[PDB]
Amino acid sequence: QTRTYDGDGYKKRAACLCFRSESEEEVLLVSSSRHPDRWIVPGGGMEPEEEPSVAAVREVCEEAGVKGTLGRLVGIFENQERKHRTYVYVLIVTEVLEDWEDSVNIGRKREWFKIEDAIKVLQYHKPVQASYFET
Ligand SMILES: O=C(N[C@@H]1[C@@H](OP(=O)(O)O)[C@H](OP(=O)(O)O)[C@H](OP(=O)(O)O)[C@H](OP(=O)(O)O)[C@H]1OP(=O)(O)O)C(F)(F)P(=O)(O)O
Repeated sequence: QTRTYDGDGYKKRAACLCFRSESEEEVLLVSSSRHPDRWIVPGGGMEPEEEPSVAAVREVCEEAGVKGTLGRLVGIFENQERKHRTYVYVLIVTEVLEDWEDSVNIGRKREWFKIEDAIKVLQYHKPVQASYFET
């Protein structure tokens, strides 16, 4: 996959907060490839000329094996340490697929979390991802 960058050299990413329902009480996290006992928000790099909302949906299909109704842009989040900029969308999950690309290819796991518990497991390694939930 070709990595893309903003004019200031930050890597362009898109991600979804993948909720079980329109009540947005439970969210899907996925395991880190580099560190499988860590949870992250599914998302990843935008391809050349790829709209952020398209990249967001593609990446959560690839990583989390879900599909659903794309909701609002929550915001654009910089990670100054890692020099990336992430567009973060709400996705209401309508389809949970059992044998998805990163499960098959790299053994990636997924799990539902209550919002408060998602914030807790992201805080240590992924504080910017915890902040996606601050509304
Ligand atoms: O390696 C790092 N983060 C990498 C992602 O790993 P995690 O964010 O899951 O820890 C990795 O995601 P996976 O391949 O593990 O799913 C992918 O992030 P992305 O593909 O979601 O963007 C990759 O980016 P690439 O190297 O561009 O693939 C990221 O590295 P940085 O983009 O340098 O943070 C890190 F920042 F150095 P760490 O301190 O988290 O180890």
